[PDB]
Amino acid sequence: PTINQLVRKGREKVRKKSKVPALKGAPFRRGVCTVVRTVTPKKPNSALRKVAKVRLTSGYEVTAYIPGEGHNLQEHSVVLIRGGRVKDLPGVRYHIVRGVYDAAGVKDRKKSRSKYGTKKPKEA
Amino acid sequence: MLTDPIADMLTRIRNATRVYKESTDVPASRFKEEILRILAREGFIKGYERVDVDGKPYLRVYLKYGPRRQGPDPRPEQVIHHIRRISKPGRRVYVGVKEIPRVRRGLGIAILSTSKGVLTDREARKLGVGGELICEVW
RNA sequence: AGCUAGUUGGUGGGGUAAUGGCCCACCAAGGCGACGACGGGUAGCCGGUCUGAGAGGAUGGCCGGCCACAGGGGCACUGAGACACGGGCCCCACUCCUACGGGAGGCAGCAGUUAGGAAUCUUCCGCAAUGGGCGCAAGCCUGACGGAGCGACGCCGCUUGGAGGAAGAAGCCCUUCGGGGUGUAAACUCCUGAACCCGGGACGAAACCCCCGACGAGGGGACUGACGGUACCGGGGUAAUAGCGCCGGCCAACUCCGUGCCAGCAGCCGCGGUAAUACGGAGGGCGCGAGCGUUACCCGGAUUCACUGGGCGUAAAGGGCGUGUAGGCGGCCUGGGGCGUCCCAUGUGAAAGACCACGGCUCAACCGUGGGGGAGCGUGGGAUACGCUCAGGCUAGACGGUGGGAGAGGGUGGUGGAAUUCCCGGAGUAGCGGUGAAAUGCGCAGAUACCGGGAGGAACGCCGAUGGCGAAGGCAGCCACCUGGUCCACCCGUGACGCUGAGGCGCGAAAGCGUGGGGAGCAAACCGGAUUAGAUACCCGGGUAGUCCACGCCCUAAACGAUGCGCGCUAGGUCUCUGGGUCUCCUGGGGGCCGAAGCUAACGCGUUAAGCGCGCCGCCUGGGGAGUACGGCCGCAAGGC
RNA sequence: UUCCCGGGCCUUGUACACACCGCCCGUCACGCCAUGGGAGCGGGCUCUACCCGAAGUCGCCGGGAGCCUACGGGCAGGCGCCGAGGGUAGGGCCCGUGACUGGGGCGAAGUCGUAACAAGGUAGCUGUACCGGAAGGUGCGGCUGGA
RNA sequence: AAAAAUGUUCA
RNA sequence: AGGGGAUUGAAAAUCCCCG
RNA sequence: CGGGAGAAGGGGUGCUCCCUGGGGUGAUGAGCCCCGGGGAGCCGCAGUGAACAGGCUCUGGCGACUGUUUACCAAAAACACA
Ligand SMILES: NC[C@@H]1O[C@H](O[C@H]2[C@@H](O)[C@H](O[C@@H]3[C@@H](O)[C@H](N)C[C@H](N)[C@H]3O[C@H]3O[C@H](CO)[C@@H](O)[C@H](O)[C@H]3N)O[C@@H]2CO)[C@H](N)[C@@H](O)[C@@H]1O
Ligand SMILES: [Mg+2]
Ligand SMILES: [Mg+2]
Ligand SMILES: [Mg+2]
Ligand SMILES: [Mg+2]
Ligand SMILES: [Mg+2]
Ligand SMILES: [Mg+2]
Ligand SMILES: [Mg+2]
Ligand SMILES: [Mg+2]
Ligand SMILES: [Mg+2]
Ligand SMILES: [Mg+2]
Ligand SMILES: [Mg+2]
Ligand SMILES: [Mg+2]
Ligand SMILES: [Mg+2]
Ligand SMILES: [Mg+2]
Ligand SMILES: [Mg+2]
Ligand SMILES: [Mg+2]
Ligand SMILES: [Mg+2]
Ligand SMILES: [Mg+2]
Ligand SMILES: [Mg+2]
Ligand SMILES: [Mg+2]
Ligand SMILES: [Mg+2]
Ligand SMILES: [Mg+2]
Ligand SMILES: [Mg+2]
Ligand SMILES: [Mg+2]
Ligand SMILES: [Mg+2]
Ligand SMILES: [Mg+2]
Ligand SMILES: [Mg+2]
Ligand SMILES: [Mg+2]
Ligand SMILES: [Mg+2]
Ligand SMILES: [Mg+2]
Ligand SMILES: [Mg+2]
Ligand SMILES: [Mg+2]
Ligand SMILES: [Mg+2]
Ligand SMILES: [Mg+2]
Ligand SMILES: [Mg+2]
Ligand SMILES: [Mg+2]
Ligand SMILES: [Mg+2]
Ligand SMILES: [Mg+2]
Ligand SMILES: [Mg+2]
Ligand SMILES: [Mg+2]
Ligand SMILES: [Mg+2]
Ligand SMILES: [Mg+2]
Ligand SMILES: [Mg+2]
Ligand SMILES: [Mg+2]
Ligand SMILES: [Mg+2]
Ligand SMILES: [Mg+2]
Ligand SMILES: [Mg+2]
Ligand SMILES: [Mg+2]
Ligand SMILES: [Mg+2]
Ligand SMILES: [Mg+2]
Ligand SMILES: [Mg+2]
Ligand SMILES: [Mg+2]
Ligand SMILES: [Mg+2]
Ligand SMILES: [Mg+2]
Ligand SMILES: [Mg+2]
Ligand SMILES: [Mg+2]
Ligand SMILES: [Mg+2]
Ligand SMILES: [Mg+2]
Ligand SMILES: [Mg+2]
Ligand SMILES: [Mg+2]
Ligand SMILES: [Mg+2]
Ligand SMILES: [Mg+2]
Ligand SMILES: [Mg+2]
Ligand SMILES: [Mg+2]
Ligand SMILES: [Mg+2]
Ligand SMILES: [Mg+2]
Ligand SMILES: [Mg+2]
Ligand SMILES: [Mg+2]
Ligand SMILES: [Mg+2]
Ligand SMILES: [Mg+2]
Ligand SMILES: [Mg+2]
Ligand SMILES: [Mg+2]
Ligand SMILES: [Mg+2]
Ligand SMILES: [Mg+2]
Ligand SMILES: [Mg+2]
Ligand SMILES: [Mg+2]
Ligand SMILES: [Mg+2]
Ligand SMILES: [Mg+2]
Ligand SMILES: [Mg+2]
Ligand SMILES: [Mg+2]
Ligand SMILES: [Mg+2]
Ligand SMILES: [Mg+2]
Ligand SMILES: [Mg+2]
Ligand SMILES: [Mg+2]
Ligand SMILES: [Mg+2]
Ligand SMILES: [Mg+2]
Ligand SMILES: [Mg+2]
Ligand SMILES: [Mg+2]
Ligand SMILES: [Mg+2]
Ligand SMILES: [Mg+2]
Ligand SMILES: [Mg+2]
Ligand SMILES: [Mg+2]
Ligand SMILES: [Mg+2]
Ligand SMILES: [Mg+2]
Ligand SMILES: [Mg+2]
Ligand SMILES: [Mg+2]
Ligand SMILES: [Mg+2]
Ligand SMILES: [Mg+2]
Ligand SMILES: [Mg+2]
Ligand SMILES: [Mg+2]
Ligand SMILES: [Mg+2]
Ligand SMILES: [Mg+2]
Ligand SMILES: [Mg+2]
Ligand SMILES: [Mg+2]
Ligand SMILES: [Mg+2]
Ligand SMILES: [Mg+2]
Ligand SMILES: [Mg+2]
Ligand SMILES: [Mg+2]
Ligand SMILES: [Mg+2]
Ligand SMILES: [Mg+2]
Ligand SMILES: [Mg+2]
Ligand SMILES: [Mg+2]
Ligand SMILES: [Mg+2]
Ligand SMILES: [Mg+2]
Ligand SMILES: [Mg+2]
Ligand SMILES: [Mg+2]
Ligand SMILES: [Mg+2]
Ligand SMILES: [Mg+2]
Ligand SMILES: [Mg+2]
Ligand SMILES: [Mg+2]
Ligand SMILES: [Mg+2]
Ligand SMILES: [Mg+2]
Ligand SMILES: [Mg+2]
Ligand SMILES: [Mg+2]
Ligand SMILES: [Mg+2]
Ligand SMILES: [Mg+2]
Ligand SMILES: [Mg+2]
Ligand SMILES: [Mg+2]
Ligand SMILES: [Mg+2]
Ligand SMILES: [Mg+2]
Ligand SMILES: [Mg+2]
Ligand SMILES: [Mg+2]
Ligand SMILES: [Mg+2]
Ligand SMILES: [Mg+2]
Ligand SMILES: [Mg+2]
Ligand SMILES: [Mg+2]
Ligand SMILES: [Mg+2]
Ligand SMILES: [Mg+2]
Ligand SMILES: [Mg+2]
Ligand SMILES: [Mg+2]
Ligand SMILES: [Mg+2]
Ligand SMILES: [Mg+2]
Ligand SMILES: [Mg+2]
Ligand SMILES: [Mg+2]
Ligand SMILES: [Mg+2]
Ligand SMILES: [Mg+2]
Repeated sequence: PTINQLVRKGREKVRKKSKVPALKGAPFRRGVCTVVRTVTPKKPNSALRKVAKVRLTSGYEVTAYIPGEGHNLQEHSVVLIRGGRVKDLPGVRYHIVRGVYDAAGVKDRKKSRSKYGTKKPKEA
Repeated sequence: MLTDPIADMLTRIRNATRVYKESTDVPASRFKEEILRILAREGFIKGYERVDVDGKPYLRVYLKYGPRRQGPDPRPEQVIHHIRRISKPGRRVYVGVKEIPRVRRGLGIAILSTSKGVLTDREARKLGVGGELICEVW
């Protein structure tokens, strides 16, 4: 593109899309679990990943993943959506912040616990 | 029809050189000779001289090259490995006295037109002036 | 994508502190817009802040400056100043009070409540200092301010100890069963001593006020501390919190067990299917540490919107081609102006922040003082190479003249022969046809094959090429008329008149469409016959629109060299079409091959560039979604842009 | 040595490479998501017009009525223009939602056939046109990225 | 100048 | 529909057997 | 694309007085008629003050349309029509 053209047209700034619309650029968004099923892996995996749809504050309703082993979310559990795609399940673009609201931390996790909201146990 | 005669002169030079030629004839132009004079006054070419191809006045420009080389591609290095016009007609390039270029960390030159004559990246700087950054060689 | 009635201007008024359609009469019809008017959306602006090597990109929270607003809307009054947050009037919404007869309120002041949200504090002390209002002053007010409180939210400082101590407890983990690791780590021994305890205790505060002089200048006297009995100094003085993330690669850190494409992990690549350094626990290790992680958002890396700093022959990207408007760009020489450009001086560029020193709190974080830099913009003086401009001149660019050339360039009118099909006539008989093989089909009602006569349509064999013409699409029998472009020669004329080209206008294969005409051959669809598992196909026999012409639409394409146009520069060899010459050769125009330098990711390109350069246009920015949807414009429709 | 099967080297084409026992297309079925059209239904922003029209400013008047006077005049009150908003009407722009309907994306091992890659077993592709379960077939014309 | 279709998933 | 045997590298699919 | 259009939805209309622009015949000046325009002001419930004088819109079916028809029960979606 010649200068003269540049003078006319000019370069166009990109502007990218939110890899996750959790509303008002919010660290997190709350909401109720409308449903709690159990979908299946993508391309080369096999298993029963646990997913849950959620009615967000913002009149929104979306699928959120659930971490660790076992849990306790029901058809009407209040929960916190964190925002983390699960590249292996089409759609799932948000994780549920464990150990918050109706979300129960992980029982007996001893390793990484900051993630999974597990309280620091005593060794006595 | 030649939009920028100067850029041409350089190209004519930049080509004749790339093949190792005795001299080249760029069309007559006072302002052109300037870039020439300077080009030589700085030792880039043996020199030049006016001629005439049937009422058509050109300028013989004698090229200076290096010594033959040892090994494959015994092609002699050149005095001018690089010439390129700066201020083009499609985008005039002006510079203030503090804006003058530092061609090839000093080894290079940067001919340019000024209100008070045609000087180089040093000359003009010494005169402490400015003007159309015509180009740069080295 | 067009907008506009106070709309643009005018004379005279009205209005104001004042200019002005700010307003009102009367008059004139103007005013703005692709340099983006008008309209929709979104938004307080800057100083700065964040990132970047920079250019840039993003941003406008604290503090400073400008504007705007005080539940929503309008209006004035008072006044130096307001259309005035804690003044007034009215309308509206909302909440409240009530003796149900009427009235009241306006936290976007401080603090606090509720709602919402992922989430953001004490209904604190004090006017002692600074600043502000009134007063002669004493002094009154001051949720401004000065301090304190709450939250690892941030920055900075600091502690959980220091020196010894085994060829090395225990426990726990590995183990080739010897041993190895945690590990000087611990215990243990010495010393220091955060916390806590007692004692002393601020700077910030000198003015206003009182006396002398004059109530001035100068000198002397006195009061005042929220924070606070806190900082800080001195004495005594106890070993006195550690956590989080990670360890397949990128990326620093590995072994055992459990589990068995389960459970689960996961930033991208990926891991788990019975020996997992990737899941879960453990021993160990790496990282950072009163923090460590996670999610969100900005800059970077991303030369990934490319001015710095990219591209389009096959990777995404040249417009189907042309003509040309605006616009962008422009040969050589001489002189005048000096707008761009450049230099000097001067104004400006608040403070804060940013950078350099130096000092103040034990350091730092904060903070003070001094210095140094700032684009931009104004004014004054000056320079004239380059761009601009006016003026004078030139002939290398461009255009013209006289004279000739080649060509399927285009349009109209006419014309020739070969072949196919049908019609009539003759002659003649058992099949012809078609195929891989067949069948359908045609034929004793006389076909095929052969001859003669005739009608009509469409295409033009040999020449013909690896050629020629055209801007592209495309153009072929022959002839004449009408007409375009292009090439050479002669140095004759003009004198930069040029290149490009948004928009616009024109042309634009085939298929398709409209009105009318024509119709032999071929032929989507269609119908039969075969093939096949099926055969809505390939093969066979039939067959309509169409293919043709006139006039008018549609406007697409592998509209391809998949290569925009113009000009300049950079080895040759070869064959070929065409032009000129004191013609084994020289020189001009075009088409092919091979190839210098050089270019390219490679293939290849290579004076017919994709080489080295300049001007201008067009266009690209991962794959799918999709050349789709919507809107607009065009079309009769199919559809197109 | 034609033909079936297998094997050598040279060559050509290639979209294959746990390599033709390869690869791969589209319809169909099932599941999840967004999304177009849609009789319409709901709300937000705005424009135009006329009807009522507060407060208030300004302009008249202040007459046969009132109040004040230092007789000039002032106030009250009357009328008008402007006017927030309110009403009625007819437009414009955007958002939501809607029976049903259209395609599109993605989802370990479901159905049907074989279009494409080797003359891909009728070169392929492509604009158009008709047609068919589906890929696709064919007609005209074009290109080589085919011979 | 060729009769002949296809061959589950992850490794 | 799950589980078990055969079968696989492990499935899918396919064959036999259960309240 | 003519049209949907009288779309819808509104406002004005009487009387008196003042100034003023062009027309026709005169004659170029005056009466005489002909179309306007601008200001004030008066009266009533009401000014096309009586009489003549459209209600409108959205949305389906059928038939293109103006037409024609069963004189005396059918005027149509029937007949006709380019
Ligand atoms: N990416 C698929 C898009 O849709 C179509 O593809 C769709 C279908 O053709 C395809 O269906 C395939 C079928 O083709 C193939 N022969 C058998 C296969 N089992 C089916 O599979 C489908 O359904 C199963 C559940 O039954 C899903 O688990 C699977 O993910 C899905 N692809 O599934 C696709 C949707 O996931 C187009 N043909 C394709 O070109 C286009 O890109
Ligand atoms: Mg799969
Ligand atoms: Mg896997
Ligand atoms: Mg993430
Ligand atoms: Mg005035
Ligand atoms: Mg004022
Ligand atoms: Mg105005
Ligand atoms: Mg005026
Ligand atoms: Mg607006
Ligand atoms: Mg705003
Ligand atoms: Mg950078
Ligand atoms: Mg910056
Ligand atoms: Mg960027
Ligand atoms: Mg920005
Ligand atoms: Mg800014
Ligand atoms: Mg912010
Ligand atoms: Mg501020
Ligand atoms: Mg307001
Ligand atoms: Mg409020
Ligand atoms: Mg208000
Ligand atoms: Mg006052
Ligand atoms: Mg006030
Ligand atoms: Mg208040
Ligand atoms: Mg109350
Ligand atoms: Mg009472
Ligand atoms: Mg009352
Ligand atoms: Mg408050
Ligand atoms: Mg709250
Ligand atoms: Mg809440
Ligand atoms: Mg005070
Ligand atoms: Mg004070
Ligand atoms: Mg120690
Ligand atoms: Mg040991
Ligand atoms: Mg041990
Ligand atoms: Mg050891
Ligand atoms: Mg350890
Ligand atoms: Mg001590
Ligand atoms: Mg003190
Ligand atoms: Mg005092
Ligand atoms: Mg004193
Ligand atoms: Mg005290
Ligand atoms: Mg002490
Ligand atoms: Mg001691
Ligand atoms: Mg201890
Ligand atoms: Mg790792
Ligand atoms: Mg490592
Ligand atoms: Mg399991
Ligand atoms: Mg982990
Ligand atoms: Mg095991
Ligand atoms: Mg093992
Ligand atoms: Mg194991
Ligand atoms: Mg592990
Ligand atoms: Mg990008
Ligand atoms: Mg660039
Ligand atoms: Mg390609
Ligand atoms: Mg391409
Ligand atoms: Mg193209
Ligand atoms: Mg042109
Ligand atoms: Mg121009
Ligand atoms: Mg100047
Ligand atoms: Mg400048
Ligand atoms: Mg200065
Ligand atoms: Mg400063
Ligand atoms: Mg210091
Ligand atoms: Mg300073
Ligand atoms: Mg400077
Ligand atoms: Mg001249
Ligand atoms: Mg003819
Ligand atoms: Mg014949
Ligand atoms: Mg026939
Ligand atoms: Mg006979
Ligand atoms: Mg016959
Ligand atoms: Mg040609
Ligand atoms: Mg022709
Ligand atoms: Mg001619
Ligand atoms: Mg001449
Ligand atoms: Mg002359
Ligand atoms: Mg055409
Ligand atoms: Mg045609
Ligand atoms: Mg048709
Ligand atoms: Mg036929
Ligand atoms: Mg046929
Ligand atoms: Mg059959
Ligand atoms: Mg078969
Ligand atoms: Mg025709
Ligand atoms: Mg046209
Ligand atoms: Mg195409
Ligand atoms: Mg081509
Ligand atoms: Mg040639
Ligand atoms: Mg040719
Ligand atoms: Mg080479
Ligand atoms: Mg080549
Ligand atoms: Mg040449
Ligand atoms: Mg050559
Ligand atoms: Mg290239
Ligand atoms: Mg172009
Ligand atoms: Mg994308
Ligand atoms: Mg995309
Ligand atoms: Mg449309
Ligand atoms: Mg239409
Ligand atoms: Mg039609
Ligand atoms: Mg491959
Ligand atoms: Mg196969
Ligand atoms: Mg396979
Ligand atoms: Mg919808
Ligand atoms: Mg709707
Ligand atoms: Mg009305
Ligand atoms: Mg009033
Ligand atoms: Mg909708
Ligand atoms: Mg749907
Ligand atoms: Mg659907
Ligand atoms: Mg579907
Ligand atoms: Mg689908
Ligand atoms: Mg499956
Ligand atoms: Mg095919
Ligand atoms: Mg095939
Ligand atoms: Mg084929
Ligand atoms: Mg065939
Ligand atoms: Mg086709
Ligand atoms: Mg069909
Ligand atoms: Mg169909
Ligand atoms: Mg079917
Ligand atoms: Mg297709
Ligand atoms: Mg067919
Ligand atoms: Mg064909
Ligand atoms: Mg073809
Ligand atoms: Mg073609
Ligand atoms: Mg071809
Ligand atoms: Mg091929
Ligand atoms: Mg056979
Ligand atoms: Mg199949
Ligand atoms: Mg297979
Ligand atoms: Mg399989
Ligand atoms: Mg797998
Ligand atoms: Mg395996
Ligand atoms: Mg109607
Ligand atoms: Mg109507
Ligand atoms: Mg009357
Ligand atoms: Mg009446
Ligand atoms: Mg009547
Ligand atoms: Mg009728
Ligand atoms: Mg009628
Ligand atoms: Mg009848
Ligand atoms: Mg009758
Ligand atoms: Mg009757
Ligand atoms: Mg009737
Ligand atoms: Mg009747």
